[PDB]
Amino acid sequence: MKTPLTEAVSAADSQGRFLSTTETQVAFGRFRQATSGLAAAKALSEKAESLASGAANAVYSKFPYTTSMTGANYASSQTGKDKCVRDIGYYIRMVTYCCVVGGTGPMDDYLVAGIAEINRTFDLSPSWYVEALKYVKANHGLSGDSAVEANSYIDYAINALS
Amino acid sequence: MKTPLTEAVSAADSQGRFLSTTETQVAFGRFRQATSGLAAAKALSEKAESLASGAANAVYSKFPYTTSMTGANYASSQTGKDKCVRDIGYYIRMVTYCCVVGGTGPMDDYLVAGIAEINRTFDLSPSWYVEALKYVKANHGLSGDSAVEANSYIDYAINALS
Amino acid sequence: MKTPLTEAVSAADSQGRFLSTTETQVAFGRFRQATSGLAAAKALSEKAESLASGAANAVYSKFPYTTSMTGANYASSQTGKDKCVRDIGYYIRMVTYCCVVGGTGPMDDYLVAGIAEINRTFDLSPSWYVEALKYVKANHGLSGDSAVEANSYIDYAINALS
Amino acid sequence: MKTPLTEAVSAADSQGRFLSTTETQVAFGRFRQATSGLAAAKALSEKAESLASGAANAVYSKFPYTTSMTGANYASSQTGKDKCVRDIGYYIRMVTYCCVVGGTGPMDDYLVAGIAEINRTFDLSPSWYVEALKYVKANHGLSGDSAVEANSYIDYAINALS
Amino acid sequence: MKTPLTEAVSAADSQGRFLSTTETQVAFGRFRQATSGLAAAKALSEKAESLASGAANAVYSKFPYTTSMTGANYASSQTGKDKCVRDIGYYIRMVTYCCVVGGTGPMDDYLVAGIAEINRTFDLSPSWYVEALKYVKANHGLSGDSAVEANSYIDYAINALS
Amino acid sequence: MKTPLTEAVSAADSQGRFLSTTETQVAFGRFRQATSGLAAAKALSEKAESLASGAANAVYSKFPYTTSMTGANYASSQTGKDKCVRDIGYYIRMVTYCCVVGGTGPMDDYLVAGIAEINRTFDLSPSWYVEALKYVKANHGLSGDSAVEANSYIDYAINALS
Amino acid sequence: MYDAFAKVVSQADSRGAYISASQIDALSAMVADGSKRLDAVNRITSNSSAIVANAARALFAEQPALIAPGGNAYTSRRMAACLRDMEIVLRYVTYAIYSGDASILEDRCLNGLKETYLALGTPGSSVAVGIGKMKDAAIAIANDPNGVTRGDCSALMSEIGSYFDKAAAAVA
Amino acid sequence: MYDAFAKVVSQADSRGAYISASQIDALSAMVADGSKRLDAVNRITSNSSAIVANAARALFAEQPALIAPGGNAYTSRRMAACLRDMEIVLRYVTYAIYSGDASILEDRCLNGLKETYLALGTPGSSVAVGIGKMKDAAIAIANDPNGVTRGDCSALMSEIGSYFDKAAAAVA
Amino acid sequence: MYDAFAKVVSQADSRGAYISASQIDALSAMVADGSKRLDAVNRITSNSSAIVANAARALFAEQPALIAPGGNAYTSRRMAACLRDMEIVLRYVTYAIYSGDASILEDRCLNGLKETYLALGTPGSSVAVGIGKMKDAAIAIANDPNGVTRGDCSALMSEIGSYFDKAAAAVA
Amino acid sequence: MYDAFAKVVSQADSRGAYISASQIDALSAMVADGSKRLDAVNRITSNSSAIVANAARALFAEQPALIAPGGNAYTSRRMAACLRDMEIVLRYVTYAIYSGDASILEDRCLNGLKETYLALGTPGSSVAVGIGKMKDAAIAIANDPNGVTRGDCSALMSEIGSYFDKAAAAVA
Amino acid sequence: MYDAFAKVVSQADSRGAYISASQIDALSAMVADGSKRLDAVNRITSNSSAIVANAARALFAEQPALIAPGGNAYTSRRMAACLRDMEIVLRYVTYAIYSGDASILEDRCLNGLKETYLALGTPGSSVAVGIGKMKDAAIAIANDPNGVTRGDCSALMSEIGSYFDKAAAAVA
Amino acid sequence: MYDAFAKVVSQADSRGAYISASQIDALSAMVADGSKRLDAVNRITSNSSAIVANAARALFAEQPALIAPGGNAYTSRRMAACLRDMEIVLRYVTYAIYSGDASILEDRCLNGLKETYLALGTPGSSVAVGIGKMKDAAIAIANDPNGVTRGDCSALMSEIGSYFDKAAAAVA
Ligand SMILES: *[C@@H](C)[C@H]1/C(=C/c2[nH]c(/C=C3N=C(/C=C4\NC(=O)C(CC)=C4C)C(C)=C\3CCC(=O)O)c(CCC(=O)O)c2C)NC(=O)[C@@H]1C
Repeated sequence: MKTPLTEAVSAADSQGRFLSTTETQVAFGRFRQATSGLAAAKALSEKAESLASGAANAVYSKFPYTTSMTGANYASSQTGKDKCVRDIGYYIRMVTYCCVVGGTGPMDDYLVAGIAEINRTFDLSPSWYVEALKYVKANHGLSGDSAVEANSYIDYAINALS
Repeated sequence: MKTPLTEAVSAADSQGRFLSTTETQVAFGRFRQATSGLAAAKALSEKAESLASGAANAVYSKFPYTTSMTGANYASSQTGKDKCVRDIGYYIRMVTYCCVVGGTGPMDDYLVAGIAEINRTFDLSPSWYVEALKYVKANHGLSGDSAVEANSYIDYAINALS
Repeated sequence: MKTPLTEAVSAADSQGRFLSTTETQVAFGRFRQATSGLAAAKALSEKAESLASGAANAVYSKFPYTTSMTGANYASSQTGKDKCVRDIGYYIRMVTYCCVVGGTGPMDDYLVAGIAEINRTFDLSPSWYVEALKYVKANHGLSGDSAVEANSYIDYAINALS
Repeated sequence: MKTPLTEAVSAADSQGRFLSTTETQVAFGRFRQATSGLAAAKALSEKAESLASGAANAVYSKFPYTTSMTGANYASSQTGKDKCVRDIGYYIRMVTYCCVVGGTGPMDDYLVAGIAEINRTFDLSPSWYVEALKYVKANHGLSGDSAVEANSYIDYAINALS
Repeated sequence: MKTPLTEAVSAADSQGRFLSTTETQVAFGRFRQATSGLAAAKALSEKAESLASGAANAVYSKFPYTTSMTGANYASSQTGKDKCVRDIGYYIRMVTYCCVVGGTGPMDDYLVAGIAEINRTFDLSPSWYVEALKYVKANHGLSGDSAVEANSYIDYAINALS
Repeated sequence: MKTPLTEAVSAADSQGRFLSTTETQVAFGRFRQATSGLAAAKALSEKAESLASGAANAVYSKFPYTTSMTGANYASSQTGKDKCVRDIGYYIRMVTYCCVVGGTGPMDDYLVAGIAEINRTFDLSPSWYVEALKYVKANHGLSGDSAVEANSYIDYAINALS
Repeated sequence: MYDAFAKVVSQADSRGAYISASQIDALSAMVADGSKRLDAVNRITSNSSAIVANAARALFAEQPALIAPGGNAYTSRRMAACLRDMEIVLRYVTYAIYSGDASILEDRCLNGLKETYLALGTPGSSVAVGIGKMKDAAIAIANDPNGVTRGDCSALMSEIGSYFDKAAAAVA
Repeated sequence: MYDAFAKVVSQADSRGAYISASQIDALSAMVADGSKRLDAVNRITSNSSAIVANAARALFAEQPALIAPGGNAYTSRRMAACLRDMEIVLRYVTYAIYSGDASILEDRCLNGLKETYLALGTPGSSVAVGIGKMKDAAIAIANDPNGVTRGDCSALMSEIGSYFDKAAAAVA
Repeated sequence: MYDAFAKVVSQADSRGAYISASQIDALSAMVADGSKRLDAVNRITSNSSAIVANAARALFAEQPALIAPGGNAYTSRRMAACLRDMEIVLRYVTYAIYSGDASILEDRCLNGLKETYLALGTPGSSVAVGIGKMKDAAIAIANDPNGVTRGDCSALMSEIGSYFDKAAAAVA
Repeated sequence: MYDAFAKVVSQADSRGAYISASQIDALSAMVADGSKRLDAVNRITSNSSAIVANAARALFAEQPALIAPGGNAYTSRRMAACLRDMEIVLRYVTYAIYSGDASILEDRCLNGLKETYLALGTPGSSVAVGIGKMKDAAIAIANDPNGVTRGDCSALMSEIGSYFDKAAAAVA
Repeated sequence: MYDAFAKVVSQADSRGAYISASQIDALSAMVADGSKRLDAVNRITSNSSAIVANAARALFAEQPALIAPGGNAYTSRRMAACLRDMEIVLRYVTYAIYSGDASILEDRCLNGLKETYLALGTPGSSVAVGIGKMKDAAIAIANDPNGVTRGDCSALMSEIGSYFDKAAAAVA
Repeated sequence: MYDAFAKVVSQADSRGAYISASQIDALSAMVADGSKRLDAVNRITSNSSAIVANAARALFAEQPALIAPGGNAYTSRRMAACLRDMEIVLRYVTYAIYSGDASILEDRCLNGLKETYLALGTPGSSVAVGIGKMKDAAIAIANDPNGVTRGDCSALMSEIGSYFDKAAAAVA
């Protein structure tokens, strides 16, 4: 999967080149980000359960029809509510993974590639998920570089959905 | 030209992607490196004339026949001596450029690509230049990250010649 | 644009071949269909305005929130309602074109290719349009081959949206 | 092999598409054609021996040297005559197969592809076979669409030979 | 155009290499052959008119229907006879060219490439020309290497027709 | 391996053609030259021992540092002198092979391809070998066409090193 | 591939035989049911998206392990590939219905599928279950007497079911 | 490419309009005489090799310079090419007749052809003459009252002539 | 392409010159504002979908003729291509901001673009309007004082503005 | 590939050996018979089409099952492929004769051929028979005493025979 | 490929798990030693040509059979391939050191390498010996206390050795 | 390409003529000078590296602006390309000498070279000077009276010069 380190390697490999100070800079940039990145992953994982259920309720509030309209695509049943909270938890977990590797790789590999097909087939609205992601961004309680980084991946998912 | 920044941009462009925190990291690495990189360039530039002359003398001493044997490829004539210190200055200058951009790019584009053809055609020995490069490394007077970086480019050249 | 005739020609052309009885059969099949197809195109054209407005109303009844929620993507403004009725009119008009040429070609070229991008960017739900399409199917008043053919294109569009 | 049905499927498959009203028309055209197509195949097979013998004699009559000149390529021996009626029987049988599938496919796959190499290698003249084929046309006693179709495949073979 | 010398050059050029003693040997062979080849070209040319008309007559004898049958493809009319002697003259002229350059190149470039198409389209039998070529071989009066080479080109044409 | 004969065959093969008088001329050239070439190969293998030894000494005379300077790439040791004489023997043996096949083939396959990588990695000077090769040319004691052919292979190697 | 007509011809040629009056009658039968056949193709096709979605939903509900983290259908890319496979099989099945022959389905879809799934670790038995759910839904829609001239499509339905069964057996 | 139906649709879409009841009647007309159109395509196609051969013969008889040594149609390679071009134009004309629109011919055959000829030194004026000969023969074959249900094909022959005239005018 | 550093090196090498102390100071200065630059890139990128959609929406509102049937933005395929162009321009602009040089934007995006639009019949001036709208939106988002360490990004905003203007100017 | 000269060299190199005065004598002997070798090549090549045609005719006369419907040589495509194979083998054999080494024949013609025929169901023993007929005809033409300077080519015909036999053994 | 961070994430996702506070500490330790890792990469890389040449020289000295006429390393082409392989393995080993994972080495360098050598007749065991000589030279260079801030790189040197050993074991 | 014999044939065929007297007996004359022609090719070829290096050295000595920073021959990649072109022109000239016709040189080397240099900013004028220097060296080497049977090679040297002059003219 793509990370700043594997990208640096792939670029060198494709040219048949040993690493140079170019890739050293990539690594020093990576190592600079890692501390706050790993801190973001830690804190998000501790708030994950609460964030996911809190975000789900924020979606229900903005799109109140999703808890009353009949259909397997809706959270008008307990099954649907549980699916929804599960999905939001997936987005959060992916964000932590991106913080751990320093890039969108994990989010891409596990969630974004194919997401459009899923939402089309199961009649789920991208807007629902955008509102969930916005709530997470408002309520993660991170600050500094940890927040800037976490938000970059949250906003990347939002861009993917819109 | 290849630099940590153009390489980041090129990687994203090939994938049709906006830049992300991955490329942010690359830039932070670049900016962390640039202070001492630029310092190395300035200090080398100031010592360039002296390093080049001193390096050519180190080569003459290591390979005495080079100032003895007749031939357009040798430094037995004034013209030959001038070509030699000119060539050594080119290497030093390319090293400064590599320090300015944070990569081997300038060295590759201007000096290394085709160097084998040149040495073969004009009957110049790579080992003469390796000796010159060793002298520059032992005499530039740099310390810390400045020296590590400048030396990485010098050693890069030595590798390409051996 | 794809039609049964252009596809037959395209297949022959790519093989560098003159047309044969294979292509004659294609055209006989086309000419058998074309009369009921043009009848459907004409019937739809006469009812287009009524069907579009009725379809829009059916959407609002299914999804009342599209007339109350604030946002340029909704029909909670006259401008928004006009956009919606326009859009449904487009679909209806594409169906008549399909009936005129005997295939999905026109719908593909003018509407389906790129629709997913439009719906993503402008935050419109495919489900709104599926409901509108079901209304036109239930109200166009066609029968015999005219209905069968018209419905195949309407259902093709529903398939594209789900 | 090619038929109007397999060509419709192939076109759709190459595009990753489900079948649509386009291919439905192809099939109706096929089914419209098949009744007279099958009748042709039936009548021809019943008159095949008489037609092949009659056509061979038509050839010998148009080109008398074919029964006089010695050489394995000619019909001056019994073996040669037998080869010749056999070949014409092949042509007739292929025409029936085309009538069965509604296209040139069988004649292409079994007879026309490579026919050039055979005639060159064994020194057989295409004009002999063109004359045979003209006899078949003038004598199959077909009428209506059955004739138009069978004649199309015969004329197709003539074209391939000329 | 193919000749020993252009083939030698082509081979060297495709490998980006200067000529070597390999191509020197090619040229020596060509040069030793040329004397006998140019002599064949001269002698054939001097007998060209006699050979073409004699050859034509030979074809009429072997295939008498060729001067009796009505048809634009036959030599029943003076017009047809004139076409026939012209064609045969073309074959002889190409043979002289092959002798001039020491290869089949002229005959390939000017006559063999596309000959199948011509004979098919105009209903001309390869066998007629094979017989003409057999006459030329038996009547050119050439001896030694001149005959062996000239015959090599005549047989090359015969092979291409059969 | 490239030789006049295999290259004649290779050309014919890639065009899917039978051999013709063109390739006969190539083989006639080969067979004429082969007497001289084989003679050159026999004579060289008899002088090889003392030619290799004499050529090494010529290199040491032209390049005195080669026996005084310390290092594995030099002949300042017995092991170095032995490597050097061996190498030169390799060149001479390849030249005999070239005379045997009538081309640079053996010399390319076994020595020239990769020689640049060898000289770079082991820090051997191409000029050393050009000097050895000149010695071989001036002292092999061949005359006439034998010498002209052997010299062309020797000069081929010189060109490759310069 | 072959359609029904071409299949007969290819078996005849290898015998140097004319198509029998018998085989002609069997092809004449297919032609007589031609409109029913196209109604079936149109109907199944016009419901392709729902057939796939409904069959997939049911499958994942019965086999939750498929979608739990670590499961074959877990992650968006794998879910999408799974849904794609379902749509693919449905598509090739309709080609077979249209052409009156299974060659298209066997040649371009089923050939090597089992071994592909083996190598990926995709559970073929589960795919077979998804395929059977599509089969029942497809026949249900195809054979609905509403909205079509009334008549017996029983032989067609049995043929349709055989193509679905072949697909399922290929991966089961 | 467009066929006649698609051409009308594209003109309608650019104005956001349903096809005019008038436009519908004109397309319905082509449909009405479809069997005639297909007879014309079948007959022309069925005589393609003869049409090319006879037209080329006639051209060379009228213009001996083309086949004299040094002539553009001299040598087997160039003659074969010349015959090929004639067959290509005839084939694309039949595509235009079948589809009831000239776009296939213009786009895949005529576009760039004059420029190709000028660059090669092929005399387009001669190609135009050969095309006219193919035209006269094609219409003669297509419009022959023998062996077909009798009726009027005059409007169709006029359309057919228009395509051939299009091709000739493009290189003349 | 060049970034800011490479640009200065290429200009020096053509003169056989060492980079001057003063050129080094200029590079040191951009380096000193590096994190500001990176915040700008991140902010604009993080809003790419909204910047495109909002600018397009306002463009179409201002020029309804673009979306009227027969307009260049009418039909889904043309609309999608139009949105894609808007996003492409934005993307290449952010590459320019990131690298501190216009070369990437010039070489891979703007070069030959005005000509492409002219050929297609796409109104270049309309694209320029859309780009200007993206500029204002992007700069407003990049220069937002909330949620960032307080400081002066005025030189950076001018540089950013210059890249958008260059794009706008290339197709106007 | 190797010719006779190259074969000797490749065997010497791996031993770091100079070619022996004895091996040179051998090669010298081959050169001596070189013109005889080239006559044989010219003569066989000059009759290539007849050699293939006549051998093919004899094969099918002896094994009618090959050309009966369903036979491997039945149908124009398969007949054409068979004739082609005959021509291919003859061609590669002449290559071996010309270069004085079987490597070209082994590497580019025979290697894998048995397996190919097995996959196809092509009867290799029948191919062997066709190859032997070509052999008989080739040696008869190459060894005709008429119209050549009289001499002994017995050793050459044996070598020629060995290349045909190597080919026949490879497919049998 | 994976780096150390990606490896952990991939293992977690298959369990649907957040990365543990424990796994985090482990990644923190790697980051803490990051500068040491980059010095090692730099130092080994900056000596790549000498490490290859010296290791090769010592190999051929210990095993004269490799370069003797007939040996696998004899002839310029084979010697060059041999030197290339030494440099390739070193290069992939440095990629592994850099990314902190062996996947890049396993996937793009070592996979199928034993099989490759076996089929060529290249002595794997000799390659392994060469790799081991490179390993010893590389660690001596990387762990030279001269010219670097003094600290403990023993863990890193152990890890570096493990990559070289993985390479050696894959072909031995 | 043509060699001298082929050029004559093509001129003859365009007139439908057998080989003329002025063309025949003449060609015999070129054949009679064949060994001298091959001496020239061998001598020039055998000194190709030196001819390129010496001519390049003299060109740069005469025109120092070419190798000063900013010159077209400055930097290793440009120097290397420059030496390559010189080698290429010399190579193609030798093909012309060998084949006795300029077509190889014109078709594969010179055609569009002037235009290429104008696009790159390469000074054609300077290339012509280098080619002139190779010409002089090549002719001196080819026409060296030592080590060869003496005779008149003046016509040949004149032909050789004309090929060099054509090449210089094409770029000047
Ligand atoms: C055994 C195959 C038959 C045979 C051969 C034979 N040939 C020669 C002599 C020559 N053969 C050639 C061949 C060619 N000359 C050409 O110009 C061409 C193509 C244009 C070919 C293929 C030549 C030039 C000669 C020398 C002159 C001559 O014609 O004699 C001999 C004589 C001995 C020798 O090696 O020269 C023999 C024996 N002879 C037979 O009896 C076998 C039937």
